[PDB]
Amino acid sequence: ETLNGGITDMLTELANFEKNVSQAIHKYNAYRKAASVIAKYPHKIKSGAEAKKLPGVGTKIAEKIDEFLATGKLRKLEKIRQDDTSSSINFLTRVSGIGPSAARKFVDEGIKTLEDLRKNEDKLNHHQRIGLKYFGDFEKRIPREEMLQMQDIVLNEVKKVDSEYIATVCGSFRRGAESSGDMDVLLTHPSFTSESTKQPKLLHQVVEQLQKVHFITDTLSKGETKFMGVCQLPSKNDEKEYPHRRIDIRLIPKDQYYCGVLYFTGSDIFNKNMRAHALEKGFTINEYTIRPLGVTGVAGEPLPVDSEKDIFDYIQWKYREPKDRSE
DNA sequence: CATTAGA
DNA sequence: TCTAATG
Ligand SMILES: [K+]
Ligand SMILES: [K+]
Repeated sequence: ETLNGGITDMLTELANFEKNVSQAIHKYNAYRKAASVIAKYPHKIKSGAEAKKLPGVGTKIAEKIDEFLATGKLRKLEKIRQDDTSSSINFLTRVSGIGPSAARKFVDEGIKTLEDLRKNEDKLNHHQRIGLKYFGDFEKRIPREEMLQMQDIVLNEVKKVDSEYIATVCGSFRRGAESSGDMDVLLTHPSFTSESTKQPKLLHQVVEQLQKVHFITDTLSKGETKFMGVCQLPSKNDEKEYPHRRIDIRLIPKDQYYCGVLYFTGSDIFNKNMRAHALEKGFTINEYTIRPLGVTGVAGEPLPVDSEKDIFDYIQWKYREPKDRSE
């Protein structure tokens, strides 16, 4: 957590680069498990040699741990950090719609900058266009205060189109967070569960709603079960407009709500841990359901859930308010 | 780890 | 159809 930090961050630094600037899936993967093992290790790595005794720890990496250890740096690390191309890549990637494939592709064409990107909007797709459009606004955080104004308007048309709708704004928001990155609305309907063969419109109706009202301003992708867009709070009585915010809405069989709800509400660790526990408590938790375990090894048969509670009850735990779902 | 675009 | 990008 801190004793082996240098090495770990250096390494990830190492790996992240291979994956991205290079196509080195493997080396990248390599650096990963190592950085992973070196982290669990309970002692201070004093030499590569020492490290090397590990799993995943090759001669390659160990050599690296020595240099870092010996001198407070690393060249390869120092070289990469300097490398314009590589830098170039890392940058373009912040543009929503741009993954590493495009990054490189773009680079080679010689598009390395924001401006570069502009001059050639042509070369970009709608997703990337929009990402280009709101590059600033998108990198900007969501102050809860806003989160609240946003959630409000949201539950509102939801309710308007149909009363029977159940929406929830999951994530760090749901969990308290002074600010979030984007809004994650989970959606469902009684009229849609596991079997009841869809109702695409179900998703559709609402999108159109929020649109109709100018809440939703763009569409990144719209599918029959998962919308991904851009939104904005009605710029007041002037002098102050709101930044363009990313939003995601997703359909869900009423029968799989709370788990999913449970789930996306995290936190990452609360989840895992809650999940670890269901195992002992003779269960299995996963994004959609909760099944009891059968001694033979495994088992099936999804237990019925009407709320965050049943799943809690089930594993005979303490209902944790989202606020404290922290870990 | 599954849904969407796009080509 | 595949492959990329999101989450
Ligand atoms: K080894
Ligand atoms: K990106």
